[PDB]
Amino acid sequence: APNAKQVRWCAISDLEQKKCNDLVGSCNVPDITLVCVLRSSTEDCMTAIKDGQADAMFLDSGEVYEASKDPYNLKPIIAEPYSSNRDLQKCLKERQQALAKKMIGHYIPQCDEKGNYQPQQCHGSTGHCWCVNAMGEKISGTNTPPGQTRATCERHELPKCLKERQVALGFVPQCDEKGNYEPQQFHGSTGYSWCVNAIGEEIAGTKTPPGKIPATCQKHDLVTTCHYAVAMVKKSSAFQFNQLKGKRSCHSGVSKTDGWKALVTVLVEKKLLSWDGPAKSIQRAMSKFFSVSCIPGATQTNLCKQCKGEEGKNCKNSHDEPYYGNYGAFRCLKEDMGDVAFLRSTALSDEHSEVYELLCPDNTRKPLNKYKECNLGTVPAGTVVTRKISDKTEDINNFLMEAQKRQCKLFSSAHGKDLMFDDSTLQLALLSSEVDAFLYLGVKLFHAMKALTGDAHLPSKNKVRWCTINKLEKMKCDDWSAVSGGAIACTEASCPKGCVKQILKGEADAVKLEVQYMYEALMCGLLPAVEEYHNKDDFGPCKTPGSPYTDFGTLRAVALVNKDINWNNIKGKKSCHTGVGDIAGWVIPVSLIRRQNDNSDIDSFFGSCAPGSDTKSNLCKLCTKCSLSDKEAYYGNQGAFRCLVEKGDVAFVPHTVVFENTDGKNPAVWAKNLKSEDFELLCLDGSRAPVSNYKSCKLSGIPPPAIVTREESISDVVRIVANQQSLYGRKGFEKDMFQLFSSNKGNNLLFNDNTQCLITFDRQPKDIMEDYFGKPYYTTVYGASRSAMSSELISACTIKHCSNSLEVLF
Repeated sequence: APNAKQVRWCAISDLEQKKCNDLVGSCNVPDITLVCVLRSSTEDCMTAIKDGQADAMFLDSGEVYEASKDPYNLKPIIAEPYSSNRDLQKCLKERQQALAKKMIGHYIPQCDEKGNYQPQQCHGSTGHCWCVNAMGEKISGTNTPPGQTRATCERHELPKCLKERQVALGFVPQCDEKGNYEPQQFHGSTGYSWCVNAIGEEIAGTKTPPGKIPATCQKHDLVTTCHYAVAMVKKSSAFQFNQLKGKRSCHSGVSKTDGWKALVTVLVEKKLLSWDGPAKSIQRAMSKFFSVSCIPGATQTNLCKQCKGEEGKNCKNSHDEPYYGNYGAFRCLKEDMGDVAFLRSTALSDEHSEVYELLCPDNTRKPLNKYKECNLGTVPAGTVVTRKISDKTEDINNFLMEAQKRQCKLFSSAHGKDLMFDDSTLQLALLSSEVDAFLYLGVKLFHAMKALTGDAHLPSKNKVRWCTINKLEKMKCDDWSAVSGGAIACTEASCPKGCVKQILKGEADAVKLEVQYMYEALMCGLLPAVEEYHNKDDFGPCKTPGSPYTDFGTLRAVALVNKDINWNNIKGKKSCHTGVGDIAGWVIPVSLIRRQNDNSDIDSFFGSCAPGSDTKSNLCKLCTKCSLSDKEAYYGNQGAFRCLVEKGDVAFVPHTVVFENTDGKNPAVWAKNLKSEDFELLCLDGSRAPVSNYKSCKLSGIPPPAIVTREESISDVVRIVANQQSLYGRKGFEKDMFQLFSSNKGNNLLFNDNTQCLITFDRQPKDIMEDYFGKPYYTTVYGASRSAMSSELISACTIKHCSNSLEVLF
């Protein structure tokens, strides 16, 4: 026992502890010992993990929000991945995953030299073969046994969007770099803009003429194998959905979506459940809605009267209650202890079609196989949770991954169904450490959960909650709030993206974002209310807002070089950059190069000092060394210009850099004998220009910093910002009380200190991505696509659209 680790799994029932103790014996994972801690309910297992008495458990997706709060403070870490229409390199990953399993004779996907699925797939140990599309999905009916004539497989790899950009050039849709439909479509000849499904089908009520502001189009992902909450009834009964009041019911549990929450949402929407807002209880109204029921975990007696558990176990969130869970709820319906069962579609099977049918919110009934048309909503997968502090996440993940490779019986047991995990689970994958309850559920589901538990917040129309990113920003905001007359409040986040999440969560209202964060924020539906105006010379727009402007103060990214050089002979040259993350030094030039060649600039291109790269890549030679820090003398605008003068003659820098050190402003030894005439810049033609021609001899201009907010909060934010700006800041009536654009607490806190003022963003009848970024920046950096970058935040702002398979795209 040197590096011997313990993973304590919390079991809520005797049946779960039996299955868990089976895995302690039958499952040998090297260096990780499994321990089974027994509690009496779901809630007590959550408390045990919060107390450090257990490490992990599986929770229904409807329990994730409440688990993230006191008195539990748990966080999802491991969950079943879904098959998406945006999975890349799927055959290669599935082949690697299948080869990692410690078993002989299992199906291992076969890929070609490019990593595509081979159109024919075979299970080697059995001799069966079948056909397959680009996503590895079996073409229906093509499975043949050994010794039978095989189905001839075609390549089924052309996506739907690209096969309709050809039946046009022989309305032309806009497609991904991977052939997926873009969420926003623009008709090139009629000027219309509308929003499209994940299959490219038009969303109702989104078309706009050229003179109108386009609709707000959310990203979509086509996903397969969705489970649903359904109302299951016997065919011998006669009541419809709007006659549930007074009936006997049975639910999987009070905290699950398949047994609660989904039903409560539908009852409220259909106006069948009479109940005032939360804090005025949902259980009280439900206890008056149903006559007598079994709802495990319920605190009203009549909602527990139909439960069958023995004393001490009756109505518990535990398999010790025989009617708990999806199969327990069906059992209660079967034994006629209730008139209707609320459970997940996974509990349905064709053997129940003789006696059972589905109660639809349509006030109609349908067979079980119509559950995709007769349901109370989708139910996302459950997840393994642990403490937010994530002290044991590594050990928990290592055990489950190793247990899955070694074919341990994780997702089945002779003792019962849905023990420890959902039996329907096929695999468990580790989630990003960034993932919390908000990211896992997504923005829409999170707010539905937030509203159901009574934590919903309706912000003031007259107060703006400003999000800060550090203690210095919090102090300046506090100074701002103290003089704002109740118009400004302050919240705290760790970083700009944390502020973006708070705004989406309804915990904050506004934050200033640099350009690097605007792509994710605009993806999630946020909009810029006001922008930083930086024209130090012209002040007209700042004293009468709404008056036109000539230059917004935008920085312009230039290539600066006394020698011969043009944009076309840049390859194999001594070029430096301010940093790998900086926008002018790295983002825009690399985007130009990687579009005029095929994506190899990690110095298989150039010669080049670009800090923040591999220790001795070809980069860090012209640059202890090559650090994203002041300790590298070639970092920043001042840096990488010391390169331009000393080590090589080409620099990727903003237009301001030369004026900062030309004509003698930066002593040292080198930096005050150069002239503004000694350095000139390279245009995109290949010509040269004087360094003040940066407004024409430019690679690109970078958009200004924007204060973002929700769409519904826009009008109130600009009006409060405008009112507050007239009072405080540059040339304000009471600016001796407070300053917006400077502070004794620090520099560049809430806004950049060199900001002249804040100008209200005026939305043009164009795509919001091009409206803020500008088409030169949008096309060069993101390819004018909504799929150029992916993150956990963008995924949480993506609508999951279900489908029986992905074959609709081929």
